[PDB]
Amino acid sequence: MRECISIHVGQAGVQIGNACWELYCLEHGIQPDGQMPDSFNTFFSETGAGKHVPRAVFVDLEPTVIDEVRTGTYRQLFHPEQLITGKEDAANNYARGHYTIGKEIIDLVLDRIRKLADQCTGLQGFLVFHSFGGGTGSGFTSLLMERLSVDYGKKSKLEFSIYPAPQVSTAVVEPYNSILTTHTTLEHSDCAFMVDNEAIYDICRRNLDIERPTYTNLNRLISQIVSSITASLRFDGALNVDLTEFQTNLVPYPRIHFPLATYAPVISAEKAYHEQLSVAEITNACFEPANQMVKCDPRHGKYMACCLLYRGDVVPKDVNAAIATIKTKRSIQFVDWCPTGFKVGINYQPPTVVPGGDLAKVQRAVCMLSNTTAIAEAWARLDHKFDLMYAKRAFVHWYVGEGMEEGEFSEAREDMAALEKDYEEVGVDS
Amino acid sequence: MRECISIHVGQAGVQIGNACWELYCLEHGIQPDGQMPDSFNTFFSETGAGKHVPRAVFVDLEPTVIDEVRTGTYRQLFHPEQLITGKEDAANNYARGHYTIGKEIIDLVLDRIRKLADQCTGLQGFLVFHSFGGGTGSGFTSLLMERLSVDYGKKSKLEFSIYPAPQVSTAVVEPYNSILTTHTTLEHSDCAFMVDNEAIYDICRRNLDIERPTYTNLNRLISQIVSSITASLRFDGALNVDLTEFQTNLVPYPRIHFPLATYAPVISAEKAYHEQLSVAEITNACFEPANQMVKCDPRHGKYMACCLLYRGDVVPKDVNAAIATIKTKRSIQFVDWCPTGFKVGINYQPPTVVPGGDLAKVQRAVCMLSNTTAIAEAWARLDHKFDLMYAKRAFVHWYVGEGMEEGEFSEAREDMAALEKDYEEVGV
Amino acid sequence: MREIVHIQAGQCGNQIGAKFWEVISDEHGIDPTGSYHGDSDLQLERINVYYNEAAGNKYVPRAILVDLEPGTMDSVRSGPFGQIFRPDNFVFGQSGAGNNWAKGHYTEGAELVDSVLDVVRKESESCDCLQGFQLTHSLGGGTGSGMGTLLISKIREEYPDRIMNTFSVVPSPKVSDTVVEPYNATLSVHQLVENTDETYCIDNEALYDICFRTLKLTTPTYGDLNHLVSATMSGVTTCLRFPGQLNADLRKLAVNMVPFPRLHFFMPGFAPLTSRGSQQYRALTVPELTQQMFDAKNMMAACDPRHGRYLTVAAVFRGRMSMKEVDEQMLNVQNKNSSYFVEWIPNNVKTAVCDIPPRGLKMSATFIGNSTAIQELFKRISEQFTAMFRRKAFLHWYTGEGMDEMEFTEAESNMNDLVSEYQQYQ
Amino acid sequence: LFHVNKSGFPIDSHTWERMWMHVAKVHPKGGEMVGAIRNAAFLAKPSIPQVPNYRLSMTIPDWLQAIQNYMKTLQYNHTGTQFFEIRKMRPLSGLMETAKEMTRESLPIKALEAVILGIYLTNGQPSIERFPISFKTYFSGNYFHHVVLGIYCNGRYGSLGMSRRAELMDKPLTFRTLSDLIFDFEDSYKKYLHTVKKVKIGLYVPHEPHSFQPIEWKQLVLNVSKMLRADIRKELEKYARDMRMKILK
Ligand SMILES: Nc1nc2c(ncn2[C@@H]2O[C@H](COP(=O)(O)CP(=O)(O)OP(=O)(O)O)[C@@H](O)[C@H]2O)c(=O)[nH]1
Ligand SMILES: Nc1nc2c(ncn2[C@@H]2O[C@H](COP(=O)(O)OP(=O)(O)OP(=O)(O)O)[C@@H](O)[C@H]2O)c(=O)[nH]1
Ligand SMILES: Nc1nc2c(ncn2[C@@H]2O[C@H](COP(=O)(O)OP(=O)(O)OP(=O)(O)O)[C@@H](O)[C@H]2O)c(=O)[nH]1
Ligand SMILES: [Mg+2]
Ligand SMILES: [Mg+2]
Ligand SMILES: [Mg+2]
Repeated sequence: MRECISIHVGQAGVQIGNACWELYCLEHGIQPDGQMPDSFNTFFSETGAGKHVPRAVFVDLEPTVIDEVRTGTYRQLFHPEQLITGKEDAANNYARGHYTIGKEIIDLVLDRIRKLADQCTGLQGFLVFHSFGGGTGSGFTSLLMERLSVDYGKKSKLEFSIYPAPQVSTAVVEPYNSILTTHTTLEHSDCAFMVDNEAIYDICRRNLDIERPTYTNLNRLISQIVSSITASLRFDGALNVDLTEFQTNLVPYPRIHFPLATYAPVISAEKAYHEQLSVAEITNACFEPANQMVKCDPRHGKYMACCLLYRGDVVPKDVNAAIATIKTKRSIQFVDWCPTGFKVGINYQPPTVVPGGDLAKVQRAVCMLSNTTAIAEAWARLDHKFDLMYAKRAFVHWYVGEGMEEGEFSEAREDMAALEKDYEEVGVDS
Repeated sequence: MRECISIHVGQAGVQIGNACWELYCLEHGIQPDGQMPDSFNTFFSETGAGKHVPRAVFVDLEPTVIDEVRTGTYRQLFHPEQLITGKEDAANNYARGHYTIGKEIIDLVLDRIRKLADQCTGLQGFLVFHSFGGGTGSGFTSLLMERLSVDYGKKSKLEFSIYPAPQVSTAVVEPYNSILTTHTTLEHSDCAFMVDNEAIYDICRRNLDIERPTYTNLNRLISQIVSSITASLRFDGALNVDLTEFQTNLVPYPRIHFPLATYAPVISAEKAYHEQLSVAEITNACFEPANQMVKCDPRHGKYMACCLLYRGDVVPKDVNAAIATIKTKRSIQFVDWCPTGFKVGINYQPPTVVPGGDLAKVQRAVCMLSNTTAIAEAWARLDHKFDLMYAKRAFVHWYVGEGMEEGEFSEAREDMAALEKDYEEVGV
Repeated sequence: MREIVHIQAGQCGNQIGAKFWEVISDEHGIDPTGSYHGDSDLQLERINVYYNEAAGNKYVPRAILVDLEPGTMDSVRSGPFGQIFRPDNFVFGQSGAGNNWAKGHYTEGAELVDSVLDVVRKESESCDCLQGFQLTHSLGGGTGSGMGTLLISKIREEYPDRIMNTFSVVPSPKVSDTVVEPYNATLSVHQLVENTDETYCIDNEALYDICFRTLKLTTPTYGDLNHLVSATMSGVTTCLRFPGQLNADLRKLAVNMVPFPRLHFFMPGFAPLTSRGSQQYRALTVPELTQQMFDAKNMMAACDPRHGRYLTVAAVFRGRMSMKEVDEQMLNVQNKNSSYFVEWIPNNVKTAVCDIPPRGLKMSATFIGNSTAIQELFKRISEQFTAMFRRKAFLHWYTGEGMDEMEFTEAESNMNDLVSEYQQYQ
Repeated sequence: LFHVNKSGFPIDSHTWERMWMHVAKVHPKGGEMVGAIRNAAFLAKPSIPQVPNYRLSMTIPDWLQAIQNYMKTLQYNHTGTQFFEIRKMRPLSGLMETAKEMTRESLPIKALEAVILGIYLTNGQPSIERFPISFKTYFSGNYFHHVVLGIYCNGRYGSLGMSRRAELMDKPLTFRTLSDLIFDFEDSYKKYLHTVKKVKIGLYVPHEPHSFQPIEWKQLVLNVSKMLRADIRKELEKYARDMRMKILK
């Protein structure tokens, strides 16, 4: 009677979903074939004989990644209809994903959503996973979220995107995709959690002591954060925080709902022995600038509202003590119109570690979400990228060839400028 | 509750820290791997499952000595990140350590000092170990000390430096480095403890009868002194002397804080059989000129304030009789404006002996700290050395080319002139 | 006779009420199964005050439980002493109110409110002489605040001639686990003033201070705080269940404490609170209790009584004591601290002695002080409100449920009015 | 006190009428010239000063002079109404946007936005390096404050800025030491019988325009009046050495 359904679009979304469903199957004891050897009800449906079906919809205009999942070790987990595939990729083109190649598939996915949301009694929202840089993760997510917003007006949708990094990048037309997706991510979703690859690369290089990390480690970290978010819905603790509660706690004004996530303690199995990892230590580890998963310095901003989802062996007195020492510090600057800025939540289930991965089996962990004003830097850089390319009209002919109109490029830019201006004008004193 | 964090900088600092931490591990029973088979709280932190981590920060701009610690017999003790390294040393150059190579590493160490200080419920102070001759142990310690003074304005910092000797030396630009380091060690410190290598070599040649000593013996003796200073925080005794009580009774004026340590009885394992080692004898031995660990002549100067930290089998009556006998001696010349200048502390913990060391299993020991005026001469000689080189501007092009300016030499020298004038002013 | 209906709303209220029922049942000698294995006939004489007899000779609490999320019903029923309640008295919703006053009072609570009135009506029309109601809730929230306010308004509209006793846990500045507390607190206490006869402002900060300082507990969980609150609760209404030399029902306390109609917000206390180590270094006599009650470090509301005179004080003693002792002690307490009492009240202390003490004690006492310092506890909240409402922060979530902006100004205006009325008598 | 435009552009009705009421009140004659300029059918179009461009041949002291004459040409504001709202704690990039739009519009300028303009102009030269200076001073039973922009090109200290007075806002690169510069400012301040009380010095500004580093103003602060000038000079020279070696952080 408390549920949310997951949609994974594009290569990045599907590949993160792989790690996510590995983690969820591990936490509740579900075998890879879906057979258990009532907390699973949030993410799994029981269909007689103990078969567990995830509430997932895997979608990709290109069939190679979905085929990789179909042939992988979880072929028996999902039922086959959920894994939807196109014929040819969007090819890093927003206009192919949204207009040309998205039309032929969108109905075939929407009805599937209409099926899944008709099986559950109480539904809390959606967990959409995508990437900004791609042509699928931008255009197809735009189409899907528009359709859902006109369909289900009052169901929260949580995007978990992957924003492009400042320097590290793997495509030439990323700014054009991200600026075009800024319109859908605003005004349709309810809480978008930006993430970068460069920040997690630094975290794996420094904390975990891995010189050559690949995408699997990043996917595992993001899966840990999402499993921490959707933890009060599955287990029980001293304080419980569902979706709408932390939505009311975080979002001050309707148009600024872009928190940046954090996690702690991320440590290798070797350094664990020399560490105590008390509540105060992990609570202080969340606020240092060397742990943010967006390549931006939080010291050049202020925190509007914060949310500290604890889990494991924690008690509220320690949390109050740690929050007190945080409030004493002058480096951590809060905003004057938010005299109380912490939404605490404690859970009894400790973190789970995947066997193939590299993370210490710690006894308590905290997930920190912050609606800080430092996020604008992560946007501002990207605008400059757009400004450098659109001045020469470079690559625009590819987009206008697929039916897209040119004025939308300037409309998206002015929308993004308005978003940055609104995000900056709050946070001023008094 | 009573905690200090020690910082070791440069080759000399790290190599003395090796001996210090071996000594503390032997003192409190901790094995080399950290597993004990509540006095440890001053230096160690328990981390669950009975594993004790030191409160230490080893620093160096060259990974050659810290690498030996990392691959040495104490690899499992220190936290792996506490040991901080660079890529290229300061190269006996002050400016390379304070300006060019030091600025790329200072943040990584200040973050860890902050992380360690957060784990302390009540912090007493710091313990910085370095050497004046080096370029790392002058420039980097200057940078770190400035930053710590800005950050932790209240805690007291106790230096333990290895001052250059009059005759024996292992570097050609020691006077420049020392004169540059003196500004930071005078402005930001609280009690700078000077040491010579020639004095300790002579001590081992005479008392211990070791004809061919090396740096291990020197570091072991210095470590024994440091263990004697911080004994009152860890153990209990009749008269306890913490760091702030220690600093008072020794610093009469804000700038006169350069005492010089001593220790007794230092003897071979075989010579102890014939020697009585009563309290009166060790007290008299502490005041002789042949046991000072600075190559200096105390007979040509007056003791302003003194402090005798005893430990082992002692009771206050013998201490009082010994001090009375000392005060009536004519060679022991005290200053008029200090009618009493003997601070006394006692502990019930006798000294420990390392298994591989050449020292006797004594039953009672005393650490003798003195704020005498003779140490001016120990500085004066070094100033003479400076005057011989700076006249020709020899070796100055390295310093100016690394980033530093030229007036710093002149102003450091004038500051030493002022310091010597101040030391000569008192005791008139 | 003089039976009491008990209601519980929200997680905090439900947990405190569960502990209260454990304490009460242990006091009366009731099996967890609901059967009776007592020893003294005084336990069974006034069992009807809180319990209903049921066939097979078992006793069911006269309790109703409500929440908008069904998890707390599961936790309460699964926990100890969870089977005594009647299942049909449980009332649950689809999902919680997040933390939204307008959601638990206008949109999502208005649909469930009819069931709670219906079960309350059935419980109240199945008795002969009803004294009043008792609710537990928290001001800083959406369910316990909004639903509780709606419930008391409806019940008072339906029973003008009864009394209410809301044991509300106010929000404190230091320990804070929610971002929109001031809005909810102001919106609720706007309606508690006019629709309630007594309100006992408990606070979590003062409770934690009691655990660390007096009890000397290493790890105080919510169980300990709920146990202290339950002890106060059982103390307040003991005279309705046991005989005493000088007894006082709820209405006597109401007409003694309250000089003027708006001033009914109390601050409780309890003694003897003693640590485990310091059991043997005390005499356990009336002087010790009287000194411990008036200690400023023993009030359960995080306020300093030294910054305000006591308008009126009560002390419901519990045990076998002499009465001359109590009178002389609570006379010289007033004379010694005359500067901390009101000049225009000749006597500020109403005592009451009951013979039967708590189970694990020889004697005890419950302090109920109507102090004028309580304005501070509200003043801070008002400040926080003005910090947020100046910029309309987090406000669209409340306007989205059909709640206008002028309600906030109305509640704040009334809040200042009440604080001024309390400050007027200093 | 002078009020600040905050409606972006154009100027809203409220600030418009407020400024006109202010100028009507303070001007002793008042309504005559005010109404004449309001109801003037035709007025001379002001010219647009052209932003100078850096050239390698011409020397750097002449560059600072050139920026100074352009700033002088921009008709220092004494209308008593700020036109471009500035925040001290705001990240630098916002201030660069403010500077470039201000150059585009070319309206009257006060001291704070003058030094921001100086930073914007001089941002293109790594050899040049600049920082802020502030004074809190006392005169006629009231405290006042002033801000200027110091420069340390070619191992020499110079100053730029703005003021209603003449010699308090411009000095050349002719100072060996920062102490000589600040004491010259103190003497010029004494020339108006105004007593300096406190002096504040910040940091070298980064040369990257699109960055979020805020501007520091209070890294060094002294009470100049109480203390004798020798200690002030010594502390200031220590601080200048600490700055030019980039040690301070
Ligand atoms: N003595 C106790 N205090 C509690 C307990 N639970 C919460 N509190 C306090 O209650 C405060 C908020 O109360 P609630 O979370 O119950 C608000 P409520 O659940 O009634 O509305 P919803 O969130 O819509 O469910 C919280 O900050 C805690 O400090 C408890 O079990 N015992
Ligand atoms: N964290 C993470 N990021 C990924 C992963 N795979 C791709 N990305 C990011 O995705 C961005 C490129 O967009 P894609 O998601 O690959 O585009 P797409 O969704 O496949 O859509 P098409 O281009 O039409 O195929 C790159 O900048 C990567 O940073 C992954 O496995 N993990
Ligand atoms: N007593 C003692 N002195 C030492 C020891 N190691 C080095 N020294 C002294 O240190 C002085 C020079 O300083 P160094 O430590 O070698 O130089 P540094 O501090 O490492 O700085 P760099 O030259 O840049 O590496 C020499 O004169 C030695 O006498 C030691 O283990 N014990
Ligand atoms: Mg693809
Ligand atoms: Mg070296
Ligand atoms: Mg709840």
